[PDB]
Amino acid sequence: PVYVDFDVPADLEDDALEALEVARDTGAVKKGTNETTKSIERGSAELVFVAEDVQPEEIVMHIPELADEKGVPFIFVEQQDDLGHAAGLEVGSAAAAVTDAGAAATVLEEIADKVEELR
Amino acid sequence: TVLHVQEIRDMTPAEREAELDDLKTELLNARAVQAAGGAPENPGRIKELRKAIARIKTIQGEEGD
Amino acid sequence: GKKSKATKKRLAKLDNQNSRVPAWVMLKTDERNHKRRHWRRNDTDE
Amino acid sequence: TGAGTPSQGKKNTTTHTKCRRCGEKSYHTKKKVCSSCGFGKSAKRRDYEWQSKAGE
Amino acid sequence: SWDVIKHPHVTEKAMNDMDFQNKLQFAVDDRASKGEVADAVEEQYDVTVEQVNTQNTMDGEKKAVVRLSEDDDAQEVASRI
Amino acid sequence: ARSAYSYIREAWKRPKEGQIAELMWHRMQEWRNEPAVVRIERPTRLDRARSLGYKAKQGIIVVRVAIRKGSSRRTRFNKGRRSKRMMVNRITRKKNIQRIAEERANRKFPNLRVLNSYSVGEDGRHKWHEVILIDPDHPAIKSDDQLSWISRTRHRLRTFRGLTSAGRRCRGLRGQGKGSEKVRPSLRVNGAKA
RNA sequence: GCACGGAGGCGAAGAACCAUGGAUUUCCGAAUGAGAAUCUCUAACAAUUGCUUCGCGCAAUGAGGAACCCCGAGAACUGAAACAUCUCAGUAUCGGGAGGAACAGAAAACGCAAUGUGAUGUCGUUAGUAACCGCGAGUGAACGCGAUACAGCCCAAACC
RNA sequence: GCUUUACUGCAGGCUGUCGCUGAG
Ligand SMILES: [Cl-]
Ligand SMILES: [Cl-]
Ligand SMILES: [K+]
Ligand SMILES: [Mg+2]
Ligand SMILES: [Mg+2]
Ligand SMILES: [Mg+2]
Ligand SMILES: [Mg+2]
Ligand SMILES: [Mg+2]
Ligand SMILES: [Mg+2]
Ligand SMILES: [Mg+2]
Ligand SMILES: [Mg+2]
Ligand SMILES: [Mg+2]
Ligand code: NA
Ligand code: NA
Ligand code: NA
Ligand code: NA
Ligand code: NA
Ligand code: NA
Ligand code: NA
Ligand code: NA
Ligand code: NA
Ligand code: NA
Ligand code: NA
Ligand code: NA
Repeated sequence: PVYVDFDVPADLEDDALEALEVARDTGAVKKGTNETTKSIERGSAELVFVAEDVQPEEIVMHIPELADEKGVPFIFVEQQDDLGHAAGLEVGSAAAAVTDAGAAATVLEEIADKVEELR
Repeated sequence: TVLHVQEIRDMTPAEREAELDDLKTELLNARAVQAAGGAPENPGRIKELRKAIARIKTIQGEEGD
Repeated sequence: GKKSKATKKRLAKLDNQNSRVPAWVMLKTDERNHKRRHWRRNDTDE
Repeated sequence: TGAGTPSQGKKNTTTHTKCRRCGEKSYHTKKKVCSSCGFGKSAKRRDYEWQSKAGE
Repeated sequence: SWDVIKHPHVTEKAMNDMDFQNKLQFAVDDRASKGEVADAVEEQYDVTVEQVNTQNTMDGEKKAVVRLSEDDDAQEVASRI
Repeated sequence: ARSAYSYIREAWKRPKEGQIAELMWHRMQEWRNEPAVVRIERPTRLDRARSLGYKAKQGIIVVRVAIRKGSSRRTRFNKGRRSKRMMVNRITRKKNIQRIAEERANRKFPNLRVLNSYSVGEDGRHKWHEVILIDPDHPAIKSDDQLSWISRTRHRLRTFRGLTSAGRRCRGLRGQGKGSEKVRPSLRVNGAKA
């Protein structure tokens, strides 16, 4: 909400999650806000996901601007439990980072484009 | 006295209860005789009747009935 | 006044405590009830 | 009307009674509070340091 | 566990009730109801209780005036104790 | 590299700036409509909580408590007093608001014990603190080598005896040297002069 | 039983009596199903909480105790030959709470300034010294030293 | 105990200022 400056259409979010699932199987992904933050800082992040139902918002507030000054692309997901399930967790996840996609580097790279265009 | 602990344990759960209800009756009749100013008393027993009843209840508890 | 069952029990007890030390107790102790209470001169509780 | 003897005649009202919790004739049946043990007012038992000399 | 009947209440008045009204008088536990007294009495003396009247006495005990049926005789039930 | 937690900390250094400033303006509206003690599923300042001992584990509880701002709510004297003791307006309690907050939370959860607490801001008349409480009877805590110490009988009602975080600082026990002559080992043992 | 009467009884089937352990243990009482001056009315962890199979299923709290202990609230008589700051005094008293002891405790210390000491209580001393004060009356430490007893560790984070 | 333009203070009322507190 305060850290969300653009709305991601339902369909875009699905493509994103889908890509994330093939990422945990084919490539590499980081689950959890602390491990995600470190990707963006270490530059190893290619696409970071951030839930929008995070309370307190403090936990994720920094992702956006941090991602911006690091060139890393990011996309918002409405449900926290969807991101966690997509990432492969039995629990939810406030943030995730596809650390080097897998059999999705295409669809992925394009999701990053659609979002950059989503302003 | 007239009724020892061994003898109570040698009784079956059903014999203790039958013996129990029997002592209560002797007791009740002793109190009746007493309530009627009856002198054919023997104080040592109305007291023994109480202890005997206590023993039986104690044993029923130890044995599990 | 209207007494309850419990009050009635207490007064019954007070009446009972109002008896004298049995004679036999004098002989057994080789020799007074300090809790003697008259209804008029004394006052019970409650 | 004299405040002494003549005013003593109307005293047939029951207030303090034998308390269920402490046994003292201090349970005020009008207030439903014992002035001796605090029953009706406090779960804890009524007690004060001034009930004895300061150093005792 | 407490017993219902405590003992027969035997006094001049209790005798008149026994001899003239076929009633028996007992000292019972003050927690006992008329019904409990009626039952207890029948089971102990094998008789038919027709009516029970109670009173919480100034002795701290409860007194029950139990009337038996014309089929039973108080005088006899009391004579065996 | 920087932990994600370090960002929550950085934000809270200046609660009236940036995004947090707006969150607060949002949140307080709901807080002001909430009760004295409200159990919350997650700590508003995660870094703070973990730093104080918080763990996402069973038997660990967090609660936000509201307490009025200002000096002592004091009644004026009803009998003789020398001028020095006729005071009302400027008298302030010797126990800080955070400590009051810890006690109120603790009384709401009679079976739990206070582990620590921290501030989450204030408006014109309230001050809010989140208190971390622990269930000393829940295994998982009894079996945690870092929190089990709080399960000891000697720790029953820690806050009420000033054995807490804020309790010890408010008691003047911070310094180990100059200034703590009337403070350590206890205020009462020193005749109550600190 | 105290308690030495009368009657009767128990004990060699080892009683009495003592130690330890067990049984029984009414009602009110924190008092907890609800109400009530110790009783009563028609299944009960009432109330507040944690966990939770989200069902009082598993648990916690409540109240007591000679004083001691810890955290809060906090006088006045009195002394100053009056009295206001000061003093009595952080005393009396009040609120909350622990234990068998509490509390304190491994330095953002000390500062005999050092090439030195080395967690914390407490006792002796330092000393009625330094410091406070209508600079009046009064108030009043600490470091160190000699003893007692000695004990040192765990998280948060980085990296996983 | 009481009084007052006795001494000294303390509630309370009025009023400025700061925080809550923001946009042009
Ligand atoms: Cl506590
Ligand atoms: Cl030194
Ligand atoms: K004075
Ligand atoms: Mg008489
Ligand atoms: Mg008068
Ligand atoms: Mg009637
Ligand atoms: Mg001490
Ligand atoms: Mg009840
Ligand atoms: Mg003077
Ligand atoms: Mg002078
Ligand atoms: Mg002083
Ligand atoms: Mg020093
Ligand atoms: Na009288
Ligand atoms: Na009788
Ligand atoms: Na508590
Ligand atoms: Na001080
Ligand atoms: Na017992
Ligand atoms: Na309970
Ligand atoms: Na339940
Ligand atoms: Na003087
Ligand atoms: Na004077
Ligand atoms: Na002075
Ligand atoms: Na030296
Ligand atoms: Na006067």
